[PDB]
Amino acid sequence: APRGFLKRVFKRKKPQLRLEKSGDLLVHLNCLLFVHRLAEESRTNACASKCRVINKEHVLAAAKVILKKSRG
Amino acid sequence: RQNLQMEIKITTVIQHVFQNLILGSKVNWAEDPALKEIVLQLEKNVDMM
Amino acid sequence: DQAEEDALQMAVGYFEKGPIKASQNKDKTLEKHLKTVENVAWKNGLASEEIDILLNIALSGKFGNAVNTRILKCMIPATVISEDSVVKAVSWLCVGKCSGSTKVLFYRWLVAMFDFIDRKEQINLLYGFFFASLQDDALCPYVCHLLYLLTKKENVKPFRVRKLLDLQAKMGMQPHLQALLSLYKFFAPALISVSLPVRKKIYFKNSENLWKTALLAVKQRNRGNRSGSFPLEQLQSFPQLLQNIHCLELPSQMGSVLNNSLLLHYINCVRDEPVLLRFYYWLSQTLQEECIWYKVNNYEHGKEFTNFLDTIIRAECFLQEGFYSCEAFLYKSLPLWDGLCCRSQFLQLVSWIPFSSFSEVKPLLFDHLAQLFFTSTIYFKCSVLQSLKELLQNWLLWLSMDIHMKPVTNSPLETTLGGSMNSVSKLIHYVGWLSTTAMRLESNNTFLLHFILDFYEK
Amino acid sequence: KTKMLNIKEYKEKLLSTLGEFLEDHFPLPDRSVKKKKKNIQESSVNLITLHEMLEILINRLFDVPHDPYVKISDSFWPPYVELLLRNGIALRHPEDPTRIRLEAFHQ
Amino acid sequence: DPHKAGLSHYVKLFSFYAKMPMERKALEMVEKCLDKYFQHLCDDLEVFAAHAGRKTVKPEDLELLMRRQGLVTDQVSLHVLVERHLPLEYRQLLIPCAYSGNSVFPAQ
Repeated sequence: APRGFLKRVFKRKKPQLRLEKSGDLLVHLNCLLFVHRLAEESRTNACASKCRVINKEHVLAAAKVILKKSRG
Repeated sequence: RQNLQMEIKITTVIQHVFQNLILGSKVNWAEDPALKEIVLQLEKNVDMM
Repeated sequence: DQAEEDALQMAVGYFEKGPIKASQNKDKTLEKHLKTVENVAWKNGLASEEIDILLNIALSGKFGNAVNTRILKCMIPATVISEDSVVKAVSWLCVGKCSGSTKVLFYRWLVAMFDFIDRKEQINLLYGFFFASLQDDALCPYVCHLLYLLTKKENVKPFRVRKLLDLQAKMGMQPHLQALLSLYKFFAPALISVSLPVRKKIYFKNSENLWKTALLAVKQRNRGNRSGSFPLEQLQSFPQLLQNIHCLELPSQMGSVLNNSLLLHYINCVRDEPVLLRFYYWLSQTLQEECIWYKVNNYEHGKEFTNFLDTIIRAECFLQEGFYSCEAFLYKSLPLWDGLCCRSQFLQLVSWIPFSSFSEVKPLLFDHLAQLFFTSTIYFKCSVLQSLKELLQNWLLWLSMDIHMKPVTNSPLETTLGGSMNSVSKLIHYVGWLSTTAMRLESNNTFLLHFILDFYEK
Repeated sequence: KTKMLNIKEYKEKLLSTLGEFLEDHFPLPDRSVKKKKKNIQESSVNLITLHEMLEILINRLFDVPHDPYVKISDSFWPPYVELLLRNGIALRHPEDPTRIRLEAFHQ
Repeated sequence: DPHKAGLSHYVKLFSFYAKMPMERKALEMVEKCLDKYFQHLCDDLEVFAAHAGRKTVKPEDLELLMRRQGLVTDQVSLHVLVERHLPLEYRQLLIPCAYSGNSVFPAQ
């Protein structure tokens, strides 16, 4: 996990919230599963439309489903 | 011979579980020489014994 | 050297008591005792009991990380190292008070000091703990070099096949994992169902680079009754075949019989039928496709064909019988041969043909020999009679002992020896007809007349 | 007949070694822990000894070889499961990670 | 930029998971997707921290976040995902393990 990089993300965006020891490993466990659910839907949208190269609309249709489940 | 071919498998499974039970326990086994003899005995298979 | 030894005796005796409380002189005293580790070991060396004290402290984590790594870099032993020091040092690593970079320098110490230990009994008995350090990914080239040097036949286990195929599927192709499976195919090929390439790789640290190891040891890569069969490749020299001749398996090809002289001893005493028919089926196809006049007249392939016929003429003389492929090739090449283009390798190929009847040889050999004998040069005319005097050697050598080795037939052998009487008396009277006719061709030259009387010496 | 009676004497030496190493080092776990300043909720199912946990796992695998799966219940403790999973002793089912089994080492 | 090089490790994880070569402006869509997901990660934690009345992130709100996204269910727990997707150094510090004397090195 880039533990030095995740302290730079959490302080520049919201400079009032603190993180304890090994709390960023579950942030990295979230981000390993977020890209893996993004790449699964992008593989699903490419094989259903019979196009091998993943276009920008295959990422954008995956951005309307996977990011919708992230809010709560 | 069927009892031998099942007890060699039982001896192999228990001697390969028990060495990882020694390793996962984090116990200094070098101070006991009889337990050191058990740890040096656990490598030997049914052809050596 | 005694004052350097007595400074070491107060340094090892300070380290075995651990850190001494109520004393804030640890920045000066034990730093000076860390400086006594190098200048004894870089000049003189240490005894075997001085290695055993300092290795147990540096793997337990008493003085920190920066002190214990500087001990492991600069130790040079002068005597043998006991295996009981190797047994206890695993058990201090089983406590769990050790760091990551300290385990690197402990594993690099066992690589470089492997040849100075002659007790490899209890080190091989710790192989189950040596396999179980593969869960750490940062130590993974350092573990697998220790797994290479400590593997026996009983250490190759099928679940250890199964874990390393799972590590091949997760983190891919690495040269420390492919070289560990290359020894496992060198020891037990039946336990692995995944075949490996056989390409030229150095596989490890090799090729005598011990000065390059010591320059990179300062600060580099330290931070993260048997009725079965015997295998043919284990015959290295002469007495390995003398102990095992009654159990010898069959190879994957018959072209390796001519390569090894130890396999030429196996042909001398085995009179089995399908081991001679498969050798007939290979070498008849070798002489037919890779001959001279079937090619596009390459001088380099004719040199390799000359080098292949030098293997045949030493194999026919070591066996003392000619091969059944070789006399079948001369049945088809003597109408197709003119008299040159490796003449000396072709006239020695006719010299070691075994005995047959006289009426079978003369339409296939002696008609096509006499078409070239009276018409070529006199160096060919002398080389025919040098070939036929060696043909009169090996035919009369077989007939001299064929009487001795046959008590089986209860019939008298005077019809068989009388049938062999006119086969060889018409042999000498044909070459004697070749000798008195070629004298008239050259009109009494003495250079042919020396080799006619050498034929009647036989 | 002698060497099959010899390896049973190596078995009863090792099961006495298994009975004495786990008793002196891995005691009975108490469910009345972390009771300072909080009130964490546990069930009334009592935890057992890890030597009694491994006695079930060698009786599940070796008696019926076609079903080694053991359901994780309230009688088990999850660091006792993690000690069997870190060293590679036990393995979970990949379609459902609630059933553990004793992985045999012969293939 | 260090924000660009720190997100480029997850660009190479995105090329590894899809197993296809990806266009450069398509990877700029992913770096804008991870910029707004990390903004929504900080927005979901401040709802979870103001519900308890604190400004320091505790791991039980991280346990609650995967239960609402479907990553942790009644059959797949949080300890399944650590032992299969993270190495041995991260498995030691997160999951409690049992040792001699009933001692736990991540003691709670």
